[PDB]
Amino acid sequence: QETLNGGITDMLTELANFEKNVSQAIHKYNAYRKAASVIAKYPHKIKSGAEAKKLPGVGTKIAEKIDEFLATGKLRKLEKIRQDDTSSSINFLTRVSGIGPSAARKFVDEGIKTLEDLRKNEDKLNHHQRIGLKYFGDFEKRIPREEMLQMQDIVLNEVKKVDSEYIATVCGSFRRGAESSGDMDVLLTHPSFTSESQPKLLHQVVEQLQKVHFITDTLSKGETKFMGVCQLPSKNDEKEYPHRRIDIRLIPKDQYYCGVLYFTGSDIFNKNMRAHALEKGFTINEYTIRPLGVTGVAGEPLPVDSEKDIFDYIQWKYREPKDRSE
DNA sequence: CCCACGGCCCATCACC
DNA sequence: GGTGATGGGC
DNA sequence: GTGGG
Ligand SMILES: Nc1ncnc2c1ncn2[C@H]1C[C@H](O)[C@@H](COP(=O)(O)NP(=O)(O)OP(=O)(O)O)O1
Ligand SMILES: [Mg+2]
Ligand code: NA
Ligand code: NA
Repeated sequence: QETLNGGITDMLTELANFEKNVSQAIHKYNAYRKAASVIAKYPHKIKSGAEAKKLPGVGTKIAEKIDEFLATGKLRKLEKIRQDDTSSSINFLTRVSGIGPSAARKFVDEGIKTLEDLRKNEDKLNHHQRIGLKYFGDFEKRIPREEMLQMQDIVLNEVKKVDSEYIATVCGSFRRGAESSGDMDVLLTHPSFTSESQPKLLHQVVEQLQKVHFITDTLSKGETKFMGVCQLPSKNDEKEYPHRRIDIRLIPKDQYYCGVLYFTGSDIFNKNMRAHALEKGFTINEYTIRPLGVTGVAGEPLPVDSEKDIFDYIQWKYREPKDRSE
């Protein structure tokens, strides 16, 4: 229930963002986010810092902040950083795709604090940053599953049309049956591309998707990883659909399913499955599953033809994508 | 007291 | 021109 | 900031 401890998880999430974007302290960012997660999943309305401290990832200092929040309805440090022009400006600008904590600080140092200021100083943005600025509003919109369905239809049709031997899967929140998504994650393979192996295989797919005006902009494109922008087509009368983020990854056929597993199931689910695989003497990464020897020495990758094979290896009961939140 | 904390591709920067 | 470091994303 | 060596 959101109404349960939302004040607290809103407080921690805001603190997480200031640590990441202003303080450049990624492990404090993660610490606040962990604390917010476990608190959000906690079945009761917290009454004290001490009650919260029992939970793993809640320490003395978050416990102290919860006491102040519950006693006053506020956190002084947060009220202050909220009113601070430089800090609130830095935090805001990192919302632009391609502006991280370092670019944000440099921009605010030379008086560039707003979107308007960025529009007026485009010569000082790289390519990625210009696209992020151009689509600022569209990038913070979520993608209803209906639209994701329409998007999958276009990606699977165009892929098959370039070469019928391509395998494409839409992974991420979408493949877990989420009713909305932040972006589209596409994994691509082809029988000609294995571990013991052309860079045109990715290029060709991106090109076809640009030819039918589904992909509108490129943030980054290599031999194996594409990041860009797409848009569903509209019906003249009907209003333009928002621009959406799409990632396409080319993966060797023999690492494909390790990829599908990784880029599909929740990060939490990936961490838990990884943790359990260690218990059973296997190291799993995004690429491969390897058996650990007696001394912890990683053996050669095991053959994987399906997701289920990975589950089998670590003697786990196969979990459909929809049941991979944790 | 001290260290770890998911890790890798791609763009661009610093430097040679 | 090139390599390696850094920032950024996810 | 939290956990744990
Ligand atoms: N450090 C990491 N970087 C990227 N992916 C990671 C990861 N750790 C775990 N993963 C896994 C878990 C992720 O599922 C997957 C990539 O998906 P996203 O697009 O990053 N997020 P999702 O699609 O779940 O949700 P939505 O976009 O709707 O917010 O990679
Ligand atoms: Mg996603
Ligand atoms: Na604790
Ligand atoms: Na950003």
